[PDB]
Amino acid sequence: MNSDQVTLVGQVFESYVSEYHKNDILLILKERDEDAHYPVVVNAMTLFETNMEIGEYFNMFPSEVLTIFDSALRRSALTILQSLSQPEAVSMKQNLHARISGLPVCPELVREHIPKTKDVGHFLSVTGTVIRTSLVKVLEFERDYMCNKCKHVFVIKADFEQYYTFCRPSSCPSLESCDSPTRCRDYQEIKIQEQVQRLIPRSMKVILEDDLVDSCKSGDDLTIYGIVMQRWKPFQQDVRCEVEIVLKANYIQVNNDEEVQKEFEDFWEYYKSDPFAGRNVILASLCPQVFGMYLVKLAVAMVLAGGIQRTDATGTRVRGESHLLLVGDPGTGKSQFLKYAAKITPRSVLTTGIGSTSAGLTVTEAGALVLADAGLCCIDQFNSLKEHDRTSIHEAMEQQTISVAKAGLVCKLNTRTTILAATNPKGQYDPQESVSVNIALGSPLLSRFDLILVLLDTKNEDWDRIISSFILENKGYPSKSEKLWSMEKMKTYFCLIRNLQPTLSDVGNQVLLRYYQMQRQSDCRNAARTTIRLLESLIRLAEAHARLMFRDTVTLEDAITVVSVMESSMQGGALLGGVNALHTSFPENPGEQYQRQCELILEKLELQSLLSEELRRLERL
Amino acid sequence: FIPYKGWKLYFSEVYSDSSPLIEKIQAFEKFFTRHIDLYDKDEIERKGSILVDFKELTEGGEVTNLIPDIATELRDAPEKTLACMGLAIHQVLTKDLERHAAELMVNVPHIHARVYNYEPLTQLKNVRANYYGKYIALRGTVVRVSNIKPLCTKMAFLCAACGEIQSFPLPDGKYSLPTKCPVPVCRGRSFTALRSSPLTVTMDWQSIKIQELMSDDQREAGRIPRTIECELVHDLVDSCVPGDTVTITGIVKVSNAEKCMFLLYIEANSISNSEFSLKDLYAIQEIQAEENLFKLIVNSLCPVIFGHELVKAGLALALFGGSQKYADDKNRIPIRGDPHILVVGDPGLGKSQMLQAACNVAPRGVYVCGNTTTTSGLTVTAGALVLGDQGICGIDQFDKMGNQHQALLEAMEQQSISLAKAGVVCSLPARTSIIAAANPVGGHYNKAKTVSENLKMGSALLSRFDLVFILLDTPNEHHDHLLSEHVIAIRAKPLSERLKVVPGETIDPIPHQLLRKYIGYARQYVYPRLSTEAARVLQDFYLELRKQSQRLNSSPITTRQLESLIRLTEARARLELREEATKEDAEDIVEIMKYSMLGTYS
Ligand SMILES: Nc1ncnc2c1ncn2[C@@H]1O[C@H](COP(=O)(O)OP(=O)(O)O)[C@@H](O)[C@H]1O
Ligand SMILES: Nc1ncnc2c1ncn2[C@@H]1O[C@H](COP(=O)(O)OP(=O)(O)O)[C@@H](O)[C@H]1O
Ligand SMILES: [Mg+2]
Ligand SMILES: [Mg+2]
Repeated sequence: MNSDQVTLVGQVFESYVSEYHKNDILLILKERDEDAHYPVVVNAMTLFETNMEIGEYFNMFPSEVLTIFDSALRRSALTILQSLSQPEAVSMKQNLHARISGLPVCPELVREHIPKTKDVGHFLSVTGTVIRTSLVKVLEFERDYMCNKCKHVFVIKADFEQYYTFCRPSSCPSLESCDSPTRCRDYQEIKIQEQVQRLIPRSMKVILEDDLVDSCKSGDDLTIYGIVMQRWKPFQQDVRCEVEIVLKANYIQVNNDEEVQKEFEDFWEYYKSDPFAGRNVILASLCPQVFGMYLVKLAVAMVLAGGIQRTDATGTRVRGESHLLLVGDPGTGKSQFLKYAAKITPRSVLTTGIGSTSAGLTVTEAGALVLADAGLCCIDQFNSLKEHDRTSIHEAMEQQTISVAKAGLVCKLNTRTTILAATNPKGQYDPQESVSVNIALGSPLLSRFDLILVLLDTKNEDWDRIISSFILENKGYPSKSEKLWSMEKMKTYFCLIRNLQPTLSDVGNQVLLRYYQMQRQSDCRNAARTTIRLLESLIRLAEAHARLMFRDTVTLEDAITVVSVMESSMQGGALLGGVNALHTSFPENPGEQYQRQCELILEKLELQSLLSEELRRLERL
Repeated sequence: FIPYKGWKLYFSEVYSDSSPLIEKIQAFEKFFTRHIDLYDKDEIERKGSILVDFKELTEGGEVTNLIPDIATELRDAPEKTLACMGLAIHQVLTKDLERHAAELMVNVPHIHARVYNYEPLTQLKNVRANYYGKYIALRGTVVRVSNIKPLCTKMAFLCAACGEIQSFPLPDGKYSLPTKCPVPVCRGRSFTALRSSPLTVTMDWQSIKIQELMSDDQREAGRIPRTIECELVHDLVDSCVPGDTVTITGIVKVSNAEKCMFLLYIEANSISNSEFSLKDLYAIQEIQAEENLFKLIVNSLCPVIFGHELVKAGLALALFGGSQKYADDKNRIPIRGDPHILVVGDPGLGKSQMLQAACNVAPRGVYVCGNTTTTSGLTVTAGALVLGDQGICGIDQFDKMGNQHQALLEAMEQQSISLAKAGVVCSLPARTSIIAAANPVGGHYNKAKTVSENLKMGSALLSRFDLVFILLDTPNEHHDHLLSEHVIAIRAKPLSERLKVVPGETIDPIPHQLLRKYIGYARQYVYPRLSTEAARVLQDFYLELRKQSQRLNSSPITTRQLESLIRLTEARARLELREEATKEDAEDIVEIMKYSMLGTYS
């Protein structure tokens, strides 16, 4: 390169670092130790837009720029030390480094796939996970060997391209014709596997150096801004030489459009007079290959909504998710719902159940529950799930954490997953002889499931004809209106409402408390659904219903909806009556039904002081 | 002064106007010059590839007019004839770019030559010694795709004394030394490596294994077909997935150091992706031309067995199959389009050869017993179901299984199978048409009991199957006489009589070899669909079936039967090579259905 170019580049970086990076260098100067290591973080877009010439000089030879910036940082530190007013609690350090970040979003610099052979000497950005990890080891850099046959000492260095080997020199750079270890560094070796979510992918062997050692973990998402170079091997006569692709790291990250919003507020601002029309439209687009079955489709959305985790200070943490289980005669559509819900959720694992061994349901290696962190694992054929395995999940289903010390290793892992289940009612189902009798599951397990919906096929002469016409005429989506919704829109909708944190209110909790106190003993209090875990779920479902309607303040409507749904969930013994889930259709007008439901609920449980306020609010809208 | 600027990159020889290749150069350059206005400039500029079709060369153009020795020259000389394509392409592109620039410099890179559509298919089992360095063509599948690793071909060397470094064309990745250097003058040597200069060039690499199909020569020996390796050079790779049907043309070379002991491998030159002869078509039209096609195909599956018309009709219906529904493409959730038939009856009725013949007449089949296989055998551990993809995987001795019953409900219904190691994704398709035959629990089935206790089957696995035929053995008089006469002679209107053969006529069966080629044509050129007239009959049947059997005791009737009736009505539209649904078409699937349903429970 030209002599003036590097000088101008160094001037640019030193000016930028002196203008925008005084606090960090001041902090770095005021530290103990003399010569260990100290990095500096510098953004790229700002200095790229400050001068147009630096970018062209940078993104063609990404080797000299780092050294020039290191020299600029050194001279800046020297200048600051010279112009210092408190030279007592300060120390001068000879080891500085550079770390650039904030690369543009150009398609050819944010490539997700590993380059084949075309990117050598190009600055790239890759993302992926971690598989293997080596040990901390120390290299030798430079020797300063004894001077032979001459006087001036030699400062020969090592070469990276030859696996850190040393070549014996014989031609001295001496002016005349006469021609004849307290240094340490750091090292590591890591393997990166490309993610499958955004895609079998191959592996990238990344090499770390200096401070980057002991800064990565197995099983985390990484983003490295490194250079791509080639590593050779010693040559053998009359064979095929071997090469490899590596990635020298220069920076690391531990990371783990207004149009979509504007569309969402347009949608939930148009539906202002009628708030339940939006909810009806949301529920209709779920699994639109099935006719009817309002309650189950609402329950699936409520379960998939989620909740918030609330951990106490010292040791304890409570559950913040929900679980669902369905029972019914074969041929009702249980598998369709699981298949459809296995796709909307970003991360989901589909398993057979009885065909899955103990290596998946628990830890062995990662199984199924641990592998589905922050996701949803679907469970099928729960009738005979290998009773040992069927009972060895009580710990991880309620405490969200496994605690195993098999073979004297003492390993602890985290698992937070919503479980969906569907099993056949072995034996001819009866209206009486509650689920604990027909399916014969233990009471401790038949308490952690929030909603248990029962499906029964009975004698009717209308639903059969409607479903026969639906199947035969091939009338996909009988509502020919072009509202629908695409699957990507639903995925974005359910991936965006997970960020809101609703807060409880006073017109709310009183209703749930009175309902729980009333239900704790009416005349039979069932046998297993009247424990303390009932109220712990009545809040998690009422809160989840509030995150599907774009708000963060629970009101009377959410409480009424959740109470009605959960009361309908409890088959047989109840306080209003049981309604079959399958024989339910979308109401033509939801406002009148909501008003009737509120008037029916708020009379026998004495909260009449709220009914007047609610009717006044409903009238004035 | 040389018109061809890229001479150094191409052939490495001193330029002299005496080689015979010059005439070929002008012939090929003229051929490319006339036919130039059909190729996208950007694709050739980026990825060097000219997909020259051999038919155009064979068409008798100036390529053959100027020189008639083109096929012989191509076969005998692998590289001399091949690189003339690259020479002509480079020259024509560079002159076109020069003309365009002058009207309103040029550093175009290397362009490879691609010659495909090679007509004489020299299949395997014939390449041992003679086919050395001779251009041939192959055909097979891919099973052993491997990883990538770069290699170097023109890495540079250091120079002695003065400068003037050089870029020796190292051959096929074998390290060598420049015992002489051209340079201006003086001695050579300069034996030092300089593997950092941009003179060094690298390219990708791959390795593929090919297993050759069934083809012909159905020898009883269990010798696996021979396999030959493949090597992809440049701009290729990631063009294949485990399991395909590919045609590969390339030079045949000999490897080393698997010591004068070597093997055989092929360097690829062109890859394609994805056939019936004219005589096969003529035969299938004559087969379609028959006046009674259903009788001829139902009474030719197995002529040894006498009687049992309906079971053979059901097997014939199962062999063809139905249609696959991809409704609501954004989410689909596809539904399977093949039936499943179980045969249960007393021993000695012959329910073990109607299945052997059905397995024989199939594009892809497999026969497995019910005692030598476990859960790890039927499912993936490559299980039997995977090997029977797009075919039939008939299983014998079904009743005796007692532990693998709950292992195939997911596989047959989900239309897919996942990994059996803790269920950690890695799913593979498995399309099967499982056919099973079994005997009652107590040997002979008595006539005064309940049906449920005589099968030892739950309500889950008994409802998946579309048809469960029940056969009885009763001591008649006429039937036994006729059967005895037939079984000794071998050693020397409802839809039940129109198919029976009245003695005194010839019903000469079609050979199974010809019938095998018929199913393959049927299953990939006709997609039947239901008509408005036929759906009414099925709906009416379902309506009186449900309302009648919802009170009586029988297997519960779900919505699965409505889909099964549609599937079977679609099935009786690919046997006759039609795309409709006539009223008789739906009426013929009612009488057959009344042989495991109501017509039998009594
Ligand atoms: N409302 C409906 N509309 C269309 N098809 C339906 C409906 N209900 C059930 N089905 C059919 O029933 C099948 C569902 O079977 P399912 O009951 O999930 O099996 P399992 O009992 O083993 O879970 C689907 O293939 C679907 O075609
Ligand atoms: N209709 C028939 N015509 C000629 N042979 C028959 C007939 N039915 C049965 N057989 C004889 O019975 C044998 C088949 O026995 P099979 O009933 O399949 O045993 P399994 O009941 O154990 O399956 C064959 O060898 C065949 O010769
Ligand atoms: Mg199922
Ligand atoms: Mg048999």
